[PDB]
Amino acid sequence: GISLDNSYKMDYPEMGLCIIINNKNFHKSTGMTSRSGTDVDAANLRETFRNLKYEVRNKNDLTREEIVELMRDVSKEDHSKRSSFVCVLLSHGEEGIIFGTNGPVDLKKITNFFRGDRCRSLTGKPKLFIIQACRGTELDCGIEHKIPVEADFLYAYSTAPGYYSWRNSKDGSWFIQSLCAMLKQYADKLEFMHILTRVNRAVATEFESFSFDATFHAKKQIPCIVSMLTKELYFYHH
Amino acid sequence: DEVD
Repeated sequence: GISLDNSYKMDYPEMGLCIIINNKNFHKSTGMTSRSGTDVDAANLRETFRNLKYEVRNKNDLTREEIVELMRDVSKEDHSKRSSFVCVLLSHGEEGIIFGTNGPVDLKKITNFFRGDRCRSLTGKPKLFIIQACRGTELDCGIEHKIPVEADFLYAYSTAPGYYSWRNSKDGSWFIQSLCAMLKQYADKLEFMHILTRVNRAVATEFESFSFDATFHAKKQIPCIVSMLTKELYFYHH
Repeated sequence: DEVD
């Protein structure tokens, strides 16, 4: 019969690993605040990806050295029987940077370990990086053959380039709350880019900041989907 | 609400 190769092969024995780095408490000398509500995010992600049949590994309060070593070790594993790879980063951040408990780590350093040439058992497979962290300090006021080494990566950023990312101390972050809700409802129905578009809408319409500080009050947020994927991604098969 |  006629065959179409438009979607990633997601019927390998395992869906893959879902590494969640949950950084809540930071070393006093860094001057970084405690990320209240991040445990709600980590727990929501653990349950969401468990139901998607991913082998979830939750890591709490890792130093910059521990983050690099974890990523290196995970990239050196045999992922031949795995369909994909997911890494969720929950921490403080700047543009292109994620914070370890004792200091910064370049996002490029983390993602480079999974390049098509550096992690052979993941070549041609989707590598998803979900990042809940700030990408700067701007506030949104609102209104109304061979394959590339950078191919097959998807970066689901919580916020637009140069902007702050919002996290609620009780409910968790706007992005992760929305991501988990949309994956629970649409993972058995829609393609990943379409699920992420629903997350963009949810964060954009359902949330607005409340603060006694006028500078941080009534602010909005829009996530940023960055795709270097070459095929469509469906969490289901058959 | 807090920022990261």
